Amino acid sequence: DTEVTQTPKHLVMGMTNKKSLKCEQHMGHRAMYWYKQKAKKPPELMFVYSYEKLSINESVPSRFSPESPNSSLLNLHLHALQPEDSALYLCASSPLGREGLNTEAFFGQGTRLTVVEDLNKVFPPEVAVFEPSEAEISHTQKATLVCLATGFYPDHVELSWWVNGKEVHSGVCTDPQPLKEQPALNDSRYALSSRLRVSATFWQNPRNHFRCQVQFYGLSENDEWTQDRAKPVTQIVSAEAWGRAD
Amino acid sequence: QALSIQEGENATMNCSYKTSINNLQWYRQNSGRGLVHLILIRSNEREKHSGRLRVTLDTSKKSSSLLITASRAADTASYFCATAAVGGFKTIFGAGTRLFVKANIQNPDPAVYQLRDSKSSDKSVCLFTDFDSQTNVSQSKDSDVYITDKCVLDMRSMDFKSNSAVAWSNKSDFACANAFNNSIIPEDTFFPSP
Ligand SMILES: [Cl-]
Ligand SMILES: [Cl-]
Ligand SMILES: [Cl-]
Ligand code: NA
Repeated sequence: DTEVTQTPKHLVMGMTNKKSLKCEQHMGHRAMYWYKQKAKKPPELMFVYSYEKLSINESVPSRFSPESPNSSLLNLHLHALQPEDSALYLCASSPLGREGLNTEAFFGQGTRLTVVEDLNKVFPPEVAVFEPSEAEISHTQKATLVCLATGFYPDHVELSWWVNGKEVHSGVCTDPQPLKEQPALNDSRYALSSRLRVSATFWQNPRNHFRCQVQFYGLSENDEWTQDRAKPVTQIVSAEAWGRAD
Repeated sequence: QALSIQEGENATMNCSYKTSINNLQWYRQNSGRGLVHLILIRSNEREKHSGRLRVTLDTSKKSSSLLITASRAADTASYFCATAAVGGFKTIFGAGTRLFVKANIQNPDPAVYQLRDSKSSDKSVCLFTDFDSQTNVSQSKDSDVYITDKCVLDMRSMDFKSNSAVAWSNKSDFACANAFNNSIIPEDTFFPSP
């Protein structure tokens, strides 16, 4: 995918947690970068590190305390964030060359960060799988299964289909964007759908098992929880359907 | 800054910058592949070729154009200009352009199907599928009814692409038979006898 290794892909945090965004490259590049990106805007430069020098473009650098133990690492140390710091955080590196002309940048996968003011608003998804229509099978000899992940907040889910124990990408379409379940509220919970379409012959076999699994990113162990309901930790939520003979 | 074309047509996007530069570079961003460097042109060059891409640079009034010939569905993305100074300390992105490339559907077969109820769910679920890329799916106009946008699905096993949207509700008056009626439904939409 990329030679710039950035973790985690997703992160949910409260206003008092401390967490590191890790970024590593072994290409010998001589400059590394952090950008942040708000939805539907260009990446905005935060920090550059190159030849022992941290350059600061971020207005509140103490919230991010970048550190580079060596030229292969540029990590962010998050502390005391505000909800407006929710953004995509993108690490990059550039080879520069020997006289600094090679300024093309190679990016990592980014960290999608949501900062939540009230951790009691965090909810994992409910997940359900719906079996194909027999009428679709009769008309097309194809079978579309649907997975719905609903009621989750914030919007940090990764949905995958697993057929007889192995992940499947062919024949899958997952919504690019989630739906707001109440589009008129700022803290609305979200829903996401996915389709898996297979030949009718594959679906019509009771020994074939179809699982939709959703990785939800939520609270970590260093997040305090005092509510009666179960702590909404980062977790997998699953649902499964078995094939149905003709 | 939004451009929508049919698959195979050309895509031309523009950008401008405010300062002196050593070079300008175009980037592509989507969730499929992330933020990717496309092409780099120096401030002493006027045009560059690489594959289906050609970039122009007009330093005279600080503008650049990116042209993609023979666009394919995969080109759907946000495109951004970055300008860079020698030494790497001022590599800065400007305003982007969102590019949508609609893929042609060779065998349309628009239909609305009701999926089977899940024993673990109170929802009824409807599928609008196999419509051509000229069809737009309208959002839900009712509170407890949810309708997704269209999703393009590639059945690589059969070299078969299809569009689909999903609608669902747990309300007793929800019906697949008219779930999608706020959309313009193709007159040849199939509503199979159950
Ligand atoms: Cl050195
Ligand atoms: Cl160093
Ligand atoms: Cl509670
Ligand atoms: Na079409």
